[PDB]
Amino acid sequence: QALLRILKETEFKKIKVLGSGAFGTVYKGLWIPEGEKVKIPVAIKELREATSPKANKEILDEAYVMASVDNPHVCRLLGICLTSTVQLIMQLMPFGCLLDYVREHKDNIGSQYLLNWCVQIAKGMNYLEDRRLVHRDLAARNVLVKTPQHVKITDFGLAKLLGAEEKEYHAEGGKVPIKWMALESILHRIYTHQSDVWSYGVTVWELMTFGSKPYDGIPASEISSILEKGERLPQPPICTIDVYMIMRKCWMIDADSRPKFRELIIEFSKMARDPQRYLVIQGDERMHLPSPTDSNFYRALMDEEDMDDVVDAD
Amino acid sequence: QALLRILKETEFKKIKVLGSGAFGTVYKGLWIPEGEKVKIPVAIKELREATSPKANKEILDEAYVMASVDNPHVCRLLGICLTSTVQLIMQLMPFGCLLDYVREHKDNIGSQYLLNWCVQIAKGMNYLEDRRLVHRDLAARNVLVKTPQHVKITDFGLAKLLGKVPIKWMALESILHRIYTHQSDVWSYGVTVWELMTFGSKPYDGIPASEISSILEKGERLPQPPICTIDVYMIMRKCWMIDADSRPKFRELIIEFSKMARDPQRYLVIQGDERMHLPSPTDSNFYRALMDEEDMDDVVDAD
Ligand SMILES: *CCC(=O)Nc1ccc(OC)c(Nc2cc(-c3[nH]c(CCCO)nc3-c3ccc(F)cc3)ccn2)c1
Ligand SMILES: *CCC(=O)Nc1ccc(OC)c(Nc2cc(-c3[nH]c(CCCO)nc3-c3ccc(F)cc3)ccn2)c1
Ligand SMILES: [Cl-]
Ligand SMILES: [Cl-]
Repeated sequence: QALLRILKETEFKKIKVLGSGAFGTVYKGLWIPEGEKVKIPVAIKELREATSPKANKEILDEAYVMASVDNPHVCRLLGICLTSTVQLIMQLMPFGCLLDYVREHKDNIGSQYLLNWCVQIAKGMNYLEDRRLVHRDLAARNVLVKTPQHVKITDFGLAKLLGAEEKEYHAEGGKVPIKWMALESILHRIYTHQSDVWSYGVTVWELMTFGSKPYDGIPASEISSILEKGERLPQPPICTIDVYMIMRKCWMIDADSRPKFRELIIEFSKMARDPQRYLVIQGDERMHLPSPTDSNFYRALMDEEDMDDVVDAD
Repeated sequence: QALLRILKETEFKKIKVLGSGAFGTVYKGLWIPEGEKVKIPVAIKELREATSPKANKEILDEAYVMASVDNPHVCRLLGICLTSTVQLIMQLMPFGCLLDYVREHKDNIGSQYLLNWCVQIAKGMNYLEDRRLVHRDLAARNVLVKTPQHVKITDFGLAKLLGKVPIKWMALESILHRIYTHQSDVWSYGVTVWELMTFGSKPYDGIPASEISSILEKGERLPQPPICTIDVYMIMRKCWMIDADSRPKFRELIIEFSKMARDPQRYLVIQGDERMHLPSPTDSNFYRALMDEEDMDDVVDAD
């Protein structure tokens, strides 16, 4: 399986730490091809230890699946280093993750960017469902910005790889994303494509609120209770009722009543052709998608892979 | 049209000098998109102050042409900054130019890399000929290494834009009459191949440029490289025929070097060649996904 490069400790080095999450620590790194004089920037995540003593062969098998994804909106695992720690290597995304991007660019994001991001996340998740892969940790922090016009899903399958100890599902601010999880996942560890759809709804809510924390101030131990009582995330100020109803449909108790990712692609694509009808943002008229000139420059410089055209307004 | 972005001085910064040529100084630069927090590496060439400056409308017209090339083996001009100086911006090639690459790798380059580089250069030049574009300064220094498996021609059209003269790469008719054609580009292709097969030797070492037209008229040519079978050397000699129309075509050079690339050790005799193969599919997939995602024809591999 030539899609996963087995790297030795000697051919790459971790430099600047970029962040930390439930799954490990992310570094900006340099790959030094053997026999060459160049240093190639990469992203390295040094994983925390799985909650099970699984063979390196099982770790490699699951890494091969992560290296097999071929879709413009899913990040492909490129390499792995199995020494004392498991280190994953992929292409460096210099714009960061979408959660931090929307927080940092709050007052300058228009409806066309927001709706296209929802389309692209749904396209990537639809591909994962087609591959019979459940993400288990879809969130705005796990959507990466290759360019502001091109986002890609990362960290799929890591939850099942590393697992989580049972106490973390009852702790505060722990490793378990309780506030993104479907009720059936909280209560019974049930993870399906339809529970991914629930997390997609929370992810869209993150984007439409420009990075607000869902259920902020509500203890994680009481999330399952308030969900059972019918409480849900509030309507973001910029969202029309059409957009808010889609999010609410993603959080229905009956998993089979939730939308499908293929349906979400179509609906958000429709709204992207009339963006100001579905999101109300002030000064939206000067927050257009890039001109063809800037798009050509963007692509040739740092994003040469094939991708569907962004959905523009009619 | 929309293929050439006009940049402001404030949105990019030169950080490192990478090299210099007859036309100007090359910098590693950082592009800083307005409103963003990222710094994107780019290559910047600041052109030197010409003695017969061109009009700004003329400069932009040629920059649009340079920005219109769409081929995996020709570098596309991406941006320009037109102030007191002309600055050209394109994607940064971190492996450098092919001339310095083959010199630094003098002792580890295998026959399969050398022959494929000849294939790829011929593919890029054939595209330029398809576009009715004459390069005028093809040389190993003007071939850039995006990956060791993927080289691209740069600096086409700069010679005409700026009106220092690479006599030892030029066809005789270009030396005598300043005639530049696709067939004179073929002559420079022959010298470029000689550079690669000698691992970056200087052509006509010890002969002053003022004497080159004289020795060419006497029938003297660059010698057979030690690693080249006569099959490869005969192609080079055909590129240096006095009659431009008897020289090979770039389309023909693609086919011949591709043919040799399928049995590389038959056509280049290199010491230790039984070690330096092309990357495995694993290593090639890793290279492309990391830094070379553009569409390209696959390498010609030995069968
Ligand atoms: C908000 C989370 C984040 O990743 N921020 C961020 C700041 C600066 C960056 O470069 C200047 C990047 N680039 C990047 C990140 C990742 C990545 N992000 C995560 C989530 C962390 C917390 O949610 N995980 C990864 C990752 C890294 C390496 C792998 F092999 C697999 C997954 C990937 C690529 N580029 C991001
Ligand atoms: C052989 C000369 C050379 O360019 N060496 C080299 C050393 C280090 C590098 O990056 C670490 C690069 N990258 C690169 C170079 C160029 C480029 N090279 C030339 C010719 C120099 C002598 O002929 N001209 C350019 C150039 C730059 C910007 C433009 F708009 C047009 C042409 C381009 C991209 N990356 C090279
Ligand atoms: Cl993480
Ligand atoms: Cl130059």
